[PDB]
Amino acid sequence: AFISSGYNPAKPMENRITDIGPRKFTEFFPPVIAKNAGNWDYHEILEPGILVHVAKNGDKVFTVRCGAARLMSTSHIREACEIAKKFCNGHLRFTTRNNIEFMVDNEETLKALVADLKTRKFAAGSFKFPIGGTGASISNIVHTQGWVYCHTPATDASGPVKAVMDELFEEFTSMRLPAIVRVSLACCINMCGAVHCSDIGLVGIHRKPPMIDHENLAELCEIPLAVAACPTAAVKPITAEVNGQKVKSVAINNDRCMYCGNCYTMCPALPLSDGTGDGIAIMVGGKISNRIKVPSFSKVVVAFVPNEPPRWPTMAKIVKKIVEVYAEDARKYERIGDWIHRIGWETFYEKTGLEFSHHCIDDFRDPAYYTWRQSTQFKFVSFDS
Amino acid sequence: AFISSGYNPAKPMENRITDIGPRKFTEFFPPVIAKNAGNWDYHEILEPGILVHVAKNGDKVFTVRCGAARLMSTSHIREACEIAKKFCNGHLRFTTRNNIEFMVDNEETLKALVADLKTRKFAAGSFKFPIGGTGASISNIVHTQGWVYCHTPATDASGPVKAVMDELFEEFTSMRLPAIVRVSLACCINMCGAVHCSDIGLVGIHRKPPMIDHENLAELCEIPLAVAACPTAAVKPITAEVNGQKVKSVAINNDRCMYCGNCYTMCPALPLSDGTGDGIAIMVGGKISNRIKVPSFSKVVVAFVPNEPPRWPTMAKIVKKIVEVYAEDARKYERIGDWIHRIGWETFYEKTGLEFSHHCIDDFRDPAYYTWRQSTQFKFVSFDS
Amino acid sequence: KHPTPMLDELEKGPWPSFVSDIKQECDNRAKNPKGLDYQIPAECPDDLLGILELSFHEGETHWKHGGIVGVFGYGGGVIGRYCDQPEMFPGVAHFHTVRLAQPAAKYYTAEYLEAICDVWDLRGSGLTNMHGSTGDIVLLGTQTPQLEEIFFEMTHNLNTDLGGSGSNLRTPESCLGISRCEFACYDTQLMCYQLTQDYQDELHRPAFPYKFKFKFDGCPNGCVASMARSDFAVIGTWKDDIKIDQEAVKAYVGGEFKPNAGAHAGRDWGKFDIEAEVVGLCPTGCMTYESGTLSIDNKNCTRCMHCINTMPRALKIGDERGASILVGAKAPVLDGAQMGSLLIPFIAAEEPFDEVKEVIENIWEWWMEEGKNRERLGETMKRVGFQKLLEVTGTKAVPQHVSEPRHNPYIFFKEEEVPGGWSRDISDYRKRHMR
Amino acid sequence: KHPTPMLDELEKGPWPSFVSDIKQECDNRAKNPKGLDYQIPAECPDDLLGILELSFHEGETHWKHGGIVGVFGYGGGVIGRYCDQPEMFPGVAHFHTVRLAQPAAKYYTAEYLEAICDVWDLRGSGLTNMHGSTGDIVLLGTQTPQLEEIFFEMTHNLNTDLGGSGSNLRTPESCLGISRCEFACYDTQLMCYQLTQDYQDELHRPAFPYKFKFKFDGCPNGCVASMARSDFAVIGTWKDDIKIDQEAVKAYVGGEFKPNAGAHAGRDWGKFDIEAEVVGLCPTGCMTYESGTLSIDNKNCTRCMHCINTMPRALKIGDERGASILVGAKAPVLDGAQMGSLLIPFIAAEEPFDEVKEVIENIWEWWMEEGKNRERLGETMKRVGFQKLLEVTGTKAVPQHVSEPRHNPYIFFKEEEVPGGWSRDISDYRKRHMR
Amino acid sequence: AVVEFAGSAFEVDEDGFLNAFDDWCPEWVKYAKGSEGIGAGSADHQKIIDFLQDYYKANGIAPMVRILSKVTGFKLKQIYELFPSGPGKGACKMAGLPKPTGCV
Amino acid sequence: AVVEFAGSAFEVDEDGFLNAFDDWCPEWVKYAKGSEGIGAGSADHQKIIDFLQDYYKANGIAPMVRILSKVTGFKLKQIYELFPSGPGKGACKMAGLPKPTGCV
Ligand code: SRM
Ligand code: SF4
Ligand code: SF4
Ligand code: SF4
Ligand code: SF4
Ligand code: SF4
Ligand code: SF4
Ligand SMILES: O=S([O-])[O-]
Ligand SMILES: O=S([O-])[O-]
Repeated sequence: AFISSGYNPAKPMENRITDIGPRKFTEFFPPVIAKNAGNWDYHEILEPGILVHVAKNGDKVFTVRCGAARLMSTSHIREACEIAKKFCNGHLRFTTRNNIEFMVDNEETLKALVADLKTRKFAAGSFKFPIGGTGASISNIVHTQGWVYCHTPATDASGPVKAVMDELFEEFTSMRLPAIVRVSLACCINMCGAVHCSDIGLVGIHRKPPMIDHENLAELCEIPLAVAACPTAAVKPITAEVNGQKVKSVAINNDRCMYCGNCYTMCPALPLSDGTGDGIAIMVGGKISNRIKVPSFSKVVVAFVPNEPPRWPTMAKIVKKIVEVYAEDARKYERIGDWIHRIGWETFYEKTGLEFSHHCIDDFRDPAYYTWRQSTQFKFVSFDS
Repeated sequence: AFISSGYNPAKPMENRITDIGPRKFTEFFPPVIAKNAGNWDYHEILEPGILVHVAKNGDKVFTVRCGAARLMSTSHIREACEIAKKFCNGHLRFTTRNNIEFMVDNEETLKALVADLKTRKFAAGSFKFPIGGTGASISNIVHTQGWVYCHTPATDASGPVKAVMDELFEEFTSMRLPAIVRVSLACCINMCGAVHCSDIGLVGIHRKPPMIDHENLAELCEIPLAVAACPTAAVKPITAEVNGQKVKSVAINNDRCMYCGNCYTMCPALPLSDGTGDGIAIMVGGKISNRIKVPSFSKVVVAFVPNEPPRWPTMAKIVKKIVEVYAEDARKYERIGDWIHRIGWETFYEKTGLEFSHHCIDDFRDPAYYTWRQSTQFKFVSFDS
Repeated sequence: KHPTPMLDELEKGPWPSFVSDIKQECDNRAKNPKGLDYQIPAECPDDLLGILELSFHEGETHWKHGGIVGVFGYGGGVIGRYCDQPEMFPGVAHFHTVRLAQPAAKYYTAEYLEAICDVWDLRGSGLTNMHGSTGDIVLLGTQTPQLEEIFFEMTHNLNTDLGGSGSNLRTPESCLGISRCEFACYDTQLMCYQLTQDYQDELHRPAFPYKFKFKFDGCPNGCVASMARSDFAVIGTWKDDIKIDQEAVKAYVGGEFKPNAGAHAGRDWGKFDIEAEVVGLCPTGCMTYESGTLSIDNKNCTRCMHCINTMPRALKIGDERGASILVGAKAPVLDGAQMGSLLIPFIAAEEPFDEVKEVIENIWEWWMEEGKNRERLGETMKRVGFQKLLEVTGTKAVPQHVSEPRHNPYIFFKEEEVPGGWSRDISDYRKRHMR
Repeated sequence: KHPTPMLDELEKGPWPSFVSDIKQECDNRAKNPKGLDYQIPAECPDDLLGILELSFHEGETHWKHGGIVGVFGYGGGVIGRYCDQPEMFPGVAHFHTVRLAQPAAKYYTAEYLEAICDVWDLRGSGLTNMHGSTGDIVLLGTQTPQLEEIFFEMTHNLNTDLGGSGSNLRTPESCLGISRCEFACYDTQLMCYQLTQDYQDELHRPAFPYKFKFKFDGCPNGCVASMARSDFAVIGTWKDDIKIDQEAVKAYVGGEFKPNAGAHAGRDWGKFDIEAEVVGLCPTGCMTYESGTLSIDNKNCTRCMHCINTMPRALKIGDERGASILVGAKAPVLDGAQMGSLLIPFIAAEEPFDEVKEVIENIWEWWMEEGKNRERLGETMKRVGFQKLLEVTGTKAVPQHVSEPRHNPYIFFKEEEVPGGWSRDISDYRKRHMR
Repeated sequence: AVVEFAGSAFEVDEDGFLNAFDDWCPEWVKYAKGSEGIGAGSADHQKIIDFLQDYYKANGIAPMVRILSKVTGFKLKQIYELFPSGPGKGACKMAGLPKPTGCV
Repeated sequence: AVVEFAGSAFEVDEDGFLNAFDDWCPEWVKYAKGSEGIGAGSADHQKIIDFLQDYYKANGIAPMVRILSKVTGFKLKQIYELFPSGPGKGACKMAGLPKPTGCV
């Protein structure tokens, strides 16, 4: 049957409520937070995934951080709520990296909560609420839609993310790194998320120019929009033929096209998706905090790795290698970007064993010149052999 | 009156000798140099303006470096030859900063040479061959033509240089700075010389768009060349009418013109110089050597100071102020750029007392973004009061 | 359909499997324990798995280009999507995403979340994204007829509105701020909440050249990454001195208090060394450690947070607090990635936040008129110049605005600041200089 | 003589006055004690002062735009110039400058310079520039008719050629190199001399899209500033270990030897502190000083020259020498200043330098065809891409080619690299994805 | 699909936009009213439709909201009062223009 | 200055270039003929002049050296053998084109 909410399609503007925004955060605060907000004295990381904050008046609030898949069901949300109601008086929150945090005001409840969380697993096997993500570790991965929902991807998001966190799980439940290692993935160059400011960034990219649907382009597309959408000016207006007649369309110079797909974003008659052509570019060295060194962009170190569902072994292996070498060679407090700035790029490649390609050398506009080396300072590596 | 060399203007190509290049350096080498070239052991700076090199076999060559105006008469060049004939068997050389060096093989001859040089002054009183320019000092000033010979200058070269060296004479005859301080000047933004890579750079700049001689431009200019000569695309081809006459010409969008004068270089019908409009922009922080820090460009810290012949007081005082603050606040081995990198820009302005203006903020193309501050890291200074 | 060999592989491993989670919801909808009368196919999630499995085999997405759906009165908030195989996967023929406005810093009660889940189970796929990267609660997948139904129940029963999408103001978000952090320089959540309400019109009805984002960080550590992922970033700081308790300093040196609150306990780095881990790493070298006493030359402190981060029980933020405004951050398309560029070094950060709002509104007044079509603020800044941004916000240029002054001499001047102006007569010039 | 109130002021002060010197030459030509029949006006320098004085008064140059003069056979070498008040200053109506080829590193003998002066006094103004910025001996001021007479004498009597000017390969120059420096990694003067002789035709006849320059430094100290002032910069270095004299090291620590060979002697910096002045300043921190022994991890040495510069008597350059090639340096116009970008990290630099010449000619073959009108190599690189430069020079890409990898994903692939090429049929695509 | 109304045929997509702008007819508007929450067509509605159609023909793209408001003299609030779904899904759809693209 | 040759009058600058391209005529070539080291004009000297003039009229500029050589087929060396002053001061001056500008 049609179960109505009360909305009247015949009189859509009748009883319409608008511009109310979200509920105020204050309505959902745990009592200990609401009371001591702004009066915190200090904090302490007790274990991987467990925090304690102490207010000026002595009150304490313990936080248990749990990893989550971001893409989740209502059933899973209801389970977090079940746990929240059982140990936290119905309270909980989500972090800026999509982990879940449960808070309690006393040690004994904390122990009970923690003991309970460790017993929750899926049939298949996987942990439902793995405790961790604090301190010098790898806490989840900021990611996108991929093949789950978007039309412009060059790769998947949930799949790769699951494969990478599985291989780095030991890094999530421990605090053994020189500093936090932020990982992020974006399924296309629009780069939603934080790929451009993370220690390791994964971005989906294409290697083939878009296909042109001349018969419908001028019907479905605002040509000036497709032309202006090209960073390298590879799109130009042209006359084409359809059924022998004259029609307005666009022409793409494959020599100026770097397959970003922005023209497709603006025009549905310029698809470029491709199973063998699409893959992932790997970046490293970015950060957003201002701790010691200023924030920085992540840099492309591996121009392309093929898509290999469901576990992307080649890509996963590259990420692991970088983390291992970095963790073994960097000094305390050094972010991947810090480390590389200290040892030098040639040394980075030498130590990681990653092959360097001219594809990593910037060639986009005048700023490109700055990425080149205007100094005699360089170290001899096997690359010079 | 006319005295022939042997050339025959009636047969210009007969007996013409071409492509012989310069004389070979070895033909002018002093004996001690020719003998130990490439066999040097070490060197040491004996006194300000005096050096000694010691070969691996023991031989020694002493060098006396003297300041020079660069722009000189044949009489001065002959007086330098007279000196070399007297103490150096006729040998002498010029440095890459246009100072003159005399070389001898023994300490007694050296002492005699130095005493003599110090006995040479012009009638007006200026030293003809002042000794110095070595170690952490302020050696000669790399400069250009100015009003002495060029058609595109916005300021003079010889005048300012003489005025500045007169102020910085102590620093040439002594070695009390944290590191070398190179000063260079360019008569216009073509920046011939080393302005863009000096500790202190001086460049003449205009502040007014070019005047356009519409009546004669066509005949005098290759239009397309003037159009392509503009970095901001201020110039476009137009069909103009002067005195009821149709003539090809160009139009300048004064809103896109930053008075670089490149269009004039390509077209005589677009003169721009202006007595009150022209002046000098002051730059600091550049260096070319790769010692410790990589080379760097000098940066504009004072967008404009007026031309004030014949001694440019305003400009000269600021230069001296920079050197004084630097000399006092910089650490050993710190070049002016090294110094500003350590203390920070707001601190530099705070110590020097120099006014900061929006004109110093880069606004030229995509690369300008990189000159802005993308970090929360800054110090509070009187600027924020 | 149901046969999903590739996806099944992703049910292995320790990390919570989205596949196992989606399969549980499929089983739940098939069982329908609560006798719900699902308003979209009960098998919606089942077909999601089937089409995802297909994409895994072909290595290619199966969602048609874009889609334009929504609710009356708003110009955004819902990202429509149609699968490109309707016949093979009717369950996701329509699979719209609804962006729901979330409470600041994402604090929730079970009662609230369950109420949301009740509405979505009945009118949606039962799948979600617990928080899209901008902050919104994401309801993943529904059919067009349910959009108005869901909006009605959300507003009327849950007092909850939609989030933002399109060329307007997107959903703002903040770090947890003063709610549970001792480094917080201002109430990030309250500022986020107030401005979100203040600019509801600009968020629901696209009136901008393009998208615009707000993000609020309590301090430079950037827990919500504002100066990377927002056009207008507010990052708290202080203007006075770092507070130092020598007694606490001694506890760190003695080993009683662990560096960085124990963030590095998983590896034996050795006993704390204040000299090598704090004094020696300070970017400005403005710290001193002598005769057992720690000092900081605050005038030369850039407040990068490192020392405080490392000895949080001994070093505290100052009392004279406010924030900095950095603008123009964006992802690459079109002209290149950009992080926030400092605009206002220090500004008041207390409700009703009039000072901050004034900068916001001055920027919009200018950008809404001068910005080219779908040009981000960051790109308008590059095109038109930082100088212009300063003028429209009434901000005086200061050294703090640059990481480096210009090294090109292409300096523009205002005619009015040049004696004589720009109108010159070539014939007069010709009197001093013969052709 | 013309009254010169302003220039007279520049006769005061300690620094050698260019005015007093010019005046002396005016005096000299006035007395003419040799009885020369001056080929241009004896009062040439007098009018030069007069017009310079005029310029000081009006603050504006008095030289007409450009000028086109020279000698048969060459397309450059002489910069024409005519004053714009010939009536007022006849003596400089014609005031052409002649660029004369100078010996490498400017070593001279009195006899040679004197012979040049003899020629100039007779056919010139008596005024010179002892070496323009590029290196040429500059003869400042003469008339058109004297150009061929001067050229005849220079080539037939003094065996000396003209320098370069225009859109070709300009006069090359080097640091003094091995002639009087223990840091020189190769014979800079010889390479300079040989290459100047080798490309005489490219230097005398414009065949390039624009000007092109060579400069050669003996080591990274850049005494001729090659990587800032030449399109093709050759900078010496080594690839083996730095030579360390432990006994000499003790001499520095003990105070016998002065740091940096006594370059900071005019000021008191305290006693030498090897850790603070050397080890701790090393860019890579690859140095070690333990138990009175100095050690260097050459593998991590970028050979920046600092330690060697500071302890010249204790630290020497390696024995396996060569040079680095950096290209593209240029002054700002049009697109902006550029410094040399590293192209060949290490290349052999021994007579007759074939390997170096190979790179040169490969770059020319490319740039001569691809460079736009009046576009410097550096600019062509920016426009066409560094990768292109690598291809035409047969240079393999290495991490050493960047200061930092790209941070944008706009990556170009060659069709041959991508399986399936770029020829696709949207028809087959629709087979899997319905519109 | 193809909308059949008042003896006219209109090829549309899943969102209701005309696949071909040229197929636009006054009937299209009368047909779309309901779905776009419009009871009666006013001269003000027409003024906007005409503007959108003119701009598109002239520039090949839909006009920016600021331009739509500038020329018509209708502020955004008014635009929504006339077209509840907004300038895009509402006015442009009814003006026969192609479906809007880009990140919403 | 004002030139008087073969009953013709040419306006010239200090360098010997015609102040106005339109004032070019064969008489001119015969005038500057010797001042450019050329005793007799050949079919080749003409082919170059013709090309330069056609180019200028078509592009508003003198052609790059590489283009002059590519079209005429004359190598740089040959150009100089024909015009000892080179393509600029020699050919362009004789072809009636305006004086070269830039560095040198
Ligand atoms: C859903 C979400 C990804 C996720 O799974 O987390 C997302 C999804 C899309 N983004 Fe975004 N962006 C999301 C966070 C971001 C962020 C990060 C942030 O806001 O914190 C960025 C970087 C910051 C920025 O604004 O630049 C981001 C930068 C972009 C861009 C590049 C804009 C630019 O100027 O460079 C595009 C492309 C465009 O707008 O044309 C884009 C385009 C898109 C579209 C609307 C593409 C389209 O036409 O359909 C994507 C819809 C996918 C889908 O099917 O639902 N999205 N996007 C994120 C939703 C947040 C929310 O709470 O609603
Ligand atoms: S894919 Fe990208 S680079 Fe190729 S044509 Fe489209 S917008 Fe231009
Ligand atoms: S002066 Fe420079 S910026 Fe102004 S029109 Fe001439 S070329 Fe362009
Ligand atoms: S941005 Fe600062 S104030 Fe906000 S949660 Fe992170 S550390 Fe605490
Ligand atoms: S906050 Fe950073 S800049 Fe200031 S003293 Fe601590 S470490 Fe040094
Ligand atoms: S560049 Fe090196 S080799 Fe040449 S003079 Fe300078 S220090 Fe000696
Ligand atoms: S030459 Fe520079 S990089 Fe190598 S050891 Fe000496 S100071 Fe360190
Ligand atoms: O492809 S959809 O937007 O019709
Ligand atoms: O101005 S000159 O070149 O005739």
